Amino acid sequence: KRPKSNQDWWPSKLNLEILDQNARDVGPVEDDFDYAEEFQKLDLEAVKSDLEELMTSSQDWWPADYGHYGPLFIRMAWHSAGTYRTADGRGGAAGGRQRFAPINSWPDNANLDKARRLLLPIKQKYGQKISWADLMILAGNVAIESMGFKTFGYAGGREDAFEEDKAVNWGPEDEFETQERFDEPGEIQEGLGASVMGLIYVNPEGPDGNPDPEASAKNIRQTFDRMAMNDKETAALIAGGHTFGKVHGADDPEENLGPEPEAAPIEQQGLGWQNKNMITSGIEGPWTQSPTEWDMGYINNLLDYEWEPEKGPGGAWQWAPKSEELKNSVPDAHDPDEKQTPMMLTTDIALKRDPDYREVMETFQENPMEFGMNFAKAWYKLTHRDMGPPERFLGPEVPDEEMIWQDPLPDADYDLIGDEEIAELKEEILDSDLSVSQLVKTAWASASTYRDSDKRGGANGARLRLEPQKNWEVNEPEQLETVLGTLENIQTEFNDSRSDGTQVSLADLIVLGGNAAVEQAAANAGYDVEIPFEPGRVDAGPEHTDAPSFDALKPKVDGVRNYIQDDITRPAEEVLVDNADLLNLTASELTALIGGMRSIGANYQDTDLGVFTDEPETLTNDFFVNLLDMGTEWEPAADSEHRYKGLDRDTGEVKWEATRIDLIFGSNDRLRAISEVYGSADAEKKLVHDFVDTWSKVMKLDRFDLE
Amino acid sequence: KRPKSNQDWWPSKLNLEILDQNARDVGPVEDDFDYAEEFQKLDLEAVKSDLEELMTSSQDWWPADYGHYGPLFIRMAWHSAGTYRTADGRGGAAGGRQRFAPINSWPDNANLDKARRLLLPIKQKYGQKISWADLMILAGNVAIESMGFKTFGYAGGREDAFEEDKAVNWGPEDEFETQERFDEPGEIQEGLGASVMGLIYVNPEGPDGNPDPEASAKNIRQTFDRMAMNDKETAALIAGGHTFGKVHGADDPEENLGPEPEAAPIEQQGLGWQNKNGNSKGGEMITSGIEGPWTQSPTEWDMGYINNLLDYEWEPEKGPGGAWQWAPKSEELKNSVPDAHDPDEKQTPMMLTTDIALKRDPDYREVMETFQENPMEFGMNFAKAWYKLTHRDMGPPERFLGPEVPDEEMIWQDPLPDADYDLIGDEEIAELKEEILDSDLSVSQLVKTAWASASTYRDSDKRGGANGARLRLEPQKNWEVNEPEQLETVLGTLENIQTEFNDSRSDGTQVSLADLIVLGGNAAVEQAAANAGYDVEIPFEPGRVDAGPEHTDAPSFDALKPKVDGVRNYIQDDITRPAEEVLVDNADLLNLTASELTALIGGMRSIGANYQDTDLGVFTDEPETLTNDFFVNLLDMGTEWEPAADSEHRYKGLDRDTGEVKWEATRIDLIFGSNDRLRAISEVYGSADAEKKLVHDFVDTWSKVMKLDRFDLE
Ligand code: HEM
Ligand code: HEM
Ligand SMILES: [Cl-]
Ligand SMILES: [Cl-]
Ligand SMILES: [Cl-]
Ligand SMILES: [Cl-]
Ligand SMILES: [Cl-]
Ligand SMILES: [Cl-]
Ligand SMILES: [Cl-]
Ligand SMILES: [Cl-]
Ligand SMILES: [Cl-]
Ligand SMILES: [Cl-]
Ligand SMILES: [Cl-]
Ligand SMILES: [Cl-]
Ligand SMILES: [Cl-]
Ligand SMILES: [Cl-]
Ligand SMILES: [Cl-]
Ligand SMILES: [Cl-]
Repeated sequence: KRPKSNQDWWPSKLNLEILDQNARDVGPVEDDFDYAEEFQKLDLEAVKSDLEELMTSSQDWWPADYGHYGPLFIRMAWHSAGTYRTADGRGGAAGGRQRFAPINSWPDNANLDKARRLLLPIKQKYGQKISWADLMILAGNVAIESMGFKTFGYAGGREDAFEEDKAVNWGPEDEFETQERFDEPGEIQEGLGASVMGLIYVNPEGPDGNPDPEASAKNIRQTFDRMAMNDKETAALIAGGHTFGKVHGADDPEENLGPEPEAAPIEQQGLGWQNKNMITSGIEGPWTQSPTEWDMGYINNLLDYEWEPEKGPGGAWQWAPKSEELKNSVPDAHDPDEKQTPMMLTTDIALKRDPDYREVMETFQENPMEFGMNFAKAWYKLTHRDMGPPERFLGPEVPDEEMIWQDPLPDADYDLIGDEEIAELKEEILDSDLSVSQLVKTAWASASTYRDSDKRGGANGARLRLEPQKNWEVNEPEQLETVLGTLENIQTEFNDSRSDGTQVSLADLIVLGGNAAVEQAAANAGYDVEIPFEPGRVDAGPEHTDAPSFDALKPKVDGVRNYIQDDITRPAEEVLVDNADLLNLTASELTALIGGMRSIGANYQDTDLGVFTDEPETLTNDFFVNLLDMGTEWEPAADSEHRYKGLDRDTGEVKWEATRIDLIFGSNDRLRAISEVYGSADAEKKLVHDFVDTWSKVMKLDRFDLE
Repeated sequence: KRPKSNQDWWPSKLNLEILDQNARDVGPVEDDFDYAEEFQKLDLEAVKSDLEELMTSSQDWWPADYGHYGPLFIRMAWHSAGTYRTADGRGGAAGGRQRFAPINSWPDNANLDKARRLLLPIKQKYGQKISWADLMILAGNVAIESMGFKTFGYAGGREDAFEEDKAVNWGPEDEFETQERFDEPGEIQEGLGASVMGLIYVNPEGPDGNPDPEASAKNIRQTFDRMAMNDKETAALIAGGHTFGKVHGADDPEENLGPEPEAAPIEQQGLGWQNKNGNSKGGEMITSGIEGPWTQSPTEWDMGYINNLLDYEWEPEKGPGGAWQWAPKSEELKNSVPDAHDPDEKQTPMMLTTDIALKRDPDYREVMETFQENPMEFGMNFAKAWYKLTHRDMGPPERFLGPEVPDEEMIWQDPLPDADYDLIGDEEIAELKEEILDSDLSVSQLVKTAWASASTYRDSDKRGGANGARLRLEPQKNWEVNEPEQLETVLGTLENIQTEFNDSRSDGTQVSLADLIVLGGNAAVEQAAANAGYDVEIPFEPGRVDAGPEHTDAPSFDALKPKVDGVRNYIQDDITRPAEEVLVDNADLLNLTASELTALIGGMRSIGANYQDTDLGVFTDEPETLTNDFFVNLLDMGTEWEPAADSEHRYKGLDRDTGEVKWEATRIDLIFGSNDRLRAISEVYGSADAEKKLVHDFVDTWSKVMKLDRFDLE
């Protein structure tokens, strides 16, 4: 049958598999392959030309509605990007993961297996020059353009994944199309981007399957907010999207559709939902009179007529006009000698019955140009929000205008410091009254916000000094101000002492200071190490920063600083591993980082938690040696939720204090094996260098400008 | 809280994670680190000295029975190697995986967490010079040696793993210490080495917990047989092992022992089974739930076990741990053993149902009788069996390192003869390939034969491979999958070439059939690539030798016979699992990643090397021409697939429009267009710019498989 996994035997076993994913890139792509360079070779217009032809090239295994695949591709592209959550930046269209389980078999992605299959020929034709990820979004753009609407822009650069992202927790439910995440609409469990397991954002029929538009609006507003969209963007996206195509529900899905892709027979070759006798959502009908043309049909139909809920031919909730003025005003999608009546979903009526969405819809209807621009910009934002800063956007269709949601960075209008200035500045920093701990902590506070999921955060920009980061509890505002003030004076003095047009950013000084401190700690232990350093980081201002959007990067747990927000729901070590994944760390790198860090001591509020050493600020393997010493016995700290005491097994002496973050490295079976290596007699030099390599890696995660 | 795995949503989803494990090595060890070289720097004698010293250096957190940890360490080493299965060669001590879940938390490994912990100081002291895997076995040897019994030998070389082997299926049970693998004793589901989930071999109390000695012997015999041991070896091992130590069951473990390691509190730091009364209490120690020593002198090698077992009558009873155990019917042995911890107390010997089984079983009894009559014979058999037990998963002699490796090579090591001649050079290699290609052998024949030779290798216990050319010997020469008659013809032609090459040499150069089989396969592949317009040169290294029947334990190779073969699209009409699942299972033994397996099969189908020369999966109108036709045609939506009528494994590729039968295939071929991840790989190779990449990736995988057993070149 199949081996039983350890997680099956022990549900609470640390989920290290998410870090293992950072230890290797599955798939056949060569390590030295550069997608950006390959995409640069692509003739984008040629791909777009082929996509446009495909729009009206119906394939017999999935006949195009109205003879135009446009709407289907738009839904496909929207769903690809629609799984994004601002909480951890996971989900999204960047890896084209809609192609892998579980996403490929989610109920909401029914028949998109066919949409993706239609693009196979074009994918094969251009090969590595265009990823599935880039292609699916481009397909959506061409669909929109071919139907009479100009897009705001397009960027390539999304590298294809070859498996699912194991780190994404899609929710607590054990069944698709069920919800155990909200009791009241608009009160969805934190950290989730949808209101139902297996859906993109919300239930099209209404919350809990009840056709209550006002209530639906509350889940619509919250889920979209959790996907970085406000009221105008949300209304424009829904109305813009539903200006095209139709919903499919000729009959009930539960009884007429075969198994989803992952559960379908091998002969179906990746396809699923085989019709036993089109049925997709189970809801049936077009929103507008001309489903393949951009116009004001959706907004006018919604606002100018009265709608009432009913059960459609698929047994699902949908709305019909009270009058018969729109009766059979739409041509059937396939039967040339037949017609249909427009329909509205509960989620569409929501935009009309919610007072705030209604104001936006009224404004859009009165001025089509405003409706258009809002949709154009929101579609661009939707499909590029997980791609990171402007440097990563590739191709001839990238707009000249950089949007605030890209977390743009100013240009460094000055010459960068050379090897001589660098060494100079490093001594100047170590010459200041700043301690090794202050420098390391500050460099970490700056770089640690980066998350590889949507490429946001990092030391470039020195946003640590701006709102909201400068005031985050974890960053110890008052302590932080002291360090930045000192580094700022060093920057000022240096920039003034220059005459050759050279300047240094505060962003670089923070990282350089961190490097200098680590090299010092290593020196204190008898090791001579040179940490790679590359200048070029710039100082972003508040004008390059959407402050509220950065709250999403605020940590509840920080291993390096041994900070644990006394409010977390999951065990601290689980959040630690979750966070480590965003920094692209393997279990070994995480171990080396935390262990090495504890010998230096850079804890929040300067606690001694996990600092198992008699010589702080001295990079050694003391953390592991003392952690593994059986002469010490550990016990939970009295009246504490995360702290432990390390007592001498014999004399009873309280030798150390620690958190679960520290102790997991001596408890988890795999982490302990790594700890034993670093805690060995002739392994300190290795630990020092592995710590240095990981430190350097994190400091450079957001350096897309150097790629 | 944690993400739900795809396996949870779809229990039947292909387990590609076992191949992903081959795509990288977790842990902090550098890729260029060579353990063999590091182990050579080790002062083995120095380590053994510290081990012997540790034996009698009792730690208070886990007091040593009778003041000697020896017996505990023997059990530890025995259990480490005891998980081995001949079926797939998985399990065993080579990776020291007893340290990782699920094995580290099996009920049968209770308190071995304490045993391994005692070795930590020594492990840290020598660092990379000695692996946990080598150390645990060495600890067992030193324990035995320190207690009056010299060992047959010892070899280092076991590289530590940093995680469990995800490919090992330990059984159907969903609960430890429960069995759903056998109705009648001795009829255990094939493929499993134990009779109960979470146990090394069998239930110490007897089958299904019933104290039935005769029934127990049936499972003991079958489980040990599946671990490569016969009657004599089995009785020698059990009798030899139980000559030392005691069983612990001061009270019921079910209510007096804390959670196993994986479920234990973080402050336990890797340990588990916390005793309610305290692990410090030697007299309250609980492990199996069974209590008492086997002999009067638990820390001394002697005939105590065999004598107590045979010379007295034993009867069933419930011990203080609430488990079945046997006591002397008389009182001649009453309080004949000193208490393991109380200086002023005595204890009475006990026997397990499994021990009594050796006396009740007619055949086991005969062996035990002979052992009792010949103490020297008992020692001889136990010494060799202990050596075999602890080294059976290390592969051929070339891999055994250290000064304690016996000069004598054992048959179970699958020994190889030395090549008494100079190996062929660049010129000869070139001449031989042309000669082979000049013969009347086709590309398909050459490729098929080279695969039949190399594909038997399995990285689990490192048995098999093309070195030795055992393909030409029993039992492989007659394996159905190898098409005996067809094979004979190819080998005859290759042997004729070997003959003319060897006879034409004026120097001391000769070539082995083993090398010619691989050389011919390489030549055929290069030829197929050339037919496609690609000039490739496959890496080749001579040196393989031709092993004889004297170097081969024929019956033992039966375990390497495949039920499925992807390269040859062979599917035995008996398999229980879907063919693609066996395919992946087998790919893992060859250390392949999902991408390598895909390139291999896809590329292979353009060559066409199928069993019985069928056209299954051969999606190309130009066989023996290495291209990406397989992927291009498999992915073409113009083709629709369906199960073949009245067929157990065949499927038909029909023209969606005309209905014409374009191709025929098996699940081995179609899984690459069905599974979400494999399909992503197929799409890459099936693209207009990837044929060259496919060719080179195919070549790299072919070359990799051909060289898997070349330990002689390491
Ligand atoms: C409150 C959020 C929304 C809900 C609940 C929702 C839901 C639905 C449902 C149930 C269907 C029909 C699937 C089927 O039976 O074929 C559909 C289709 C469609 N959606 Fe939406 N949607 C939302 C937002 C969006 C957005 C943001 C866009 C893109 C800018 C878009 C685009 C489309 C298009 C073009 C179709 C037509 C597909 C076709 O003709 O095959 N939708 N939607
Ligand atoms: C049919 C197979 C066997 C069964 C069912 C079995 C069973 C058991 C049980 C239940 C225990 C006690 C665990 C405990 O409470 O502490 C134990 C221990 C022991 N076993 Fe066996 N065993 C088998 C074979 C073997 C072999 C093959 C060896 C090694 C050559 C070995 C050697 C030992 C030693 C040295 C001890 C004593 C550990 C100590 O003092 O702490 N056993 N066994
Ligand atoms: Cl299992
Ligand atoms: Cl792979
Ligand atoms: Cl590549
Ligand atoms: Cl994802
Ligand atoms: Cl909802
Ligand atoms: Cl619901
Ligand atoms: Cl209305
Ligand atoms: Cl940032
Ligand atoms: Cl600010
Ligand atoms: Cl702001
Ligand atoms: Cl963290
Ligand atoms: Cl790792
Ligand atoms: Cl999940
Ligand atoms: Cl190393
Ligand atoms: Cl294993
Ligand atoms: Cl196979």
